[PDB]
Amino acid sequence: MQWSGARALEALLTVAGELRGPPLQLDTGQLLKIAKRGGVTAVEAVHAWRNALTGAPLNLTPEQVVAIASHDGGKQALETVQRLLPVLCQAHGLTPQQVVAIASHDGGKQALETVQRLLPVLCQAHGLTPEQVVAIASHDGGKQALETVQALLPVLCQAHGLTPEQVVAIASNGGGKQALETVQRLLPVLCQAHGLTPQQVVAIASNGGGKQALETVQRLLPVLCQAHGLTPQQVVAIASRGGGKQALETVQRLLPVLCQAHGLTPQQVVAIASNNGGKQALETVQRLLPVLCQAHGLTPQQVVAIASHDGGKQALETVQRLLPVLCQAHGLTPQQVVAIASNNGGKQALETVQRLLPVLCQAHGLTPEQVVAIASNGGGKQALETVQRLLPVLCQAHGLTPEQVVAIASHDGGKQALETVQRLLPVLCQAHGLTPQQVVAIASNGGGRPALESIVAQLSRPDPALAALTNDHLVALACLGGRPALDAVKKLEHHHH
DNA sequence: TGTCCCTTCGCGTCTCT
DNA sequence: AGAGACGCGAAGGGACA
Repeated sequence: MQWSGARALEALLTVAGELRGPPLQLDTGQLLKIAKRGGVTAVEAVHAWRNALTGAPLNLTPEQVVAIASHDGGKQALETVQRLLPVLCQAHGLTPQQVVAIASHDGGKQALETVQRLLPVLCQAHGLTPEQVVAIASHDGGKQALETVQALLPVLCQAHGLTPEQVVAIASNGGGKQALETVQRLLPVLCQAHGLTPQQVVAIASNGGGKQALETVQRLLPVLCQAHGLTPQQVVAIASRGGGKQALETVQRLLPVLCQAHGLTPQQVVAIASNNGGKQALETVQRLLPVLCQAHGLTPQQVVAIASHDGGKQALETVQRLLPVLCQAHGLTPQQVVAIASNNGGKQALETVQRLLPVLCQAHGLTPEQVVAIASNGGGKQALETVQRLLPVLCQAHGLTPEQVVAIASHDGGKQALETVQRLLPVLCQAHGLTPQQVVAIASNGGGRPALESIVAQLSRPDPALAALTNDHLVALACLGGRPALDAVKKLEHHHH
């Protein structure tokens, strides 16, 4: 948007304003979101057929249009969607959301067109479910994954003895075509030579960049075992758990350095690299471990804990940066900050804690101890933000104590629990006669949302299990193990009674 | 410059157990 | 309770027209 022509760009700001206009109603964040990954052709196209997409047969929502648009070749997809959505939904049985899901990717046109062209031959001749075809296609380069699945599924299943589930698992990723081809080539080589169960070979391929990881494993598997004293199992961990090529390479490169000079066990090095962006975590503990754990206060064990997660790099960097301010200015022990950072999205929690500790403690009346409990979970940021937002409405409109709201929030998926309590606490308490503290009890666990959702569905529309269990029982189960422990009981009557 | 494809990395939620 | 699977999606890069 720099150097090609004098004057104009007048037509661009004309449309940019009108998209705030009624059909779509886009905010600033959305427009820039489109502009960035979709380009201007995208922004133009959105405008161009903003009415056509909102009503008509399509009846897409605004956020759906935005989703489709904000990708390389967005214009192309938006067009192909208008054209093919109804035929895919009617003549092949898909939901609109499924069509949108296929479209909301780079090269959406190609995916949509290839789905239409091959959803039958796959479902009929290879016995795949349409869910599975959508899964393969709902990615970048879906056309290629689809096309490759067709070509290699017979060969992979007969010759190399794989389930279709496994082929799908492989293809249902970015660069499936690659992962598939690379497996075909390297399945025999990896199996009889480097001694790996086919299950392990599929494990590795069933991530993004699987081709890389397969190739890199074959190459580096011997080395890492003899020279660096790892097990084949440990090597496969690193390769399958997200690290891929990058992590394997980085392990080789930094295993001696981290063990000898920085004093870690090879167990800990493997734990760190067996993750997404292992490379990043390893390089981030090579530096930063000294200054963290020898000036910034912590023990190696604690540093290994923070790094042994997705985005460990981010966590370490934001710990090192905010450990002083949080300890000093907000009065938290290092042990609390480590707890906050030792989760997925540590960076996000620490930063959110920083900006909301005061707010929660002043305006909403909470101990810091409570805030840290909320923050010391997966998706801490989300809970904190949701607590702030929903604490008042829960306490007033639904009559809960703060201590209850905090208890709900203090689990992985806190946000979801809170939101779901708000939704269902009414219908549960009046229509089916549960008592708030029961509803809170159910919710105050991991998987609290689906626990609730699951417990409602049971009462409102009783299944074969004809009562058998009373309401008070179901609640006990639901607290005991949520949806699993509910589906499990259901599945102890279906073919039974 | 836009479109398509591939790889790497990070965030959030649930379940195993 | 913590570890690990899963889903979702941003971000970065390469190839080609």
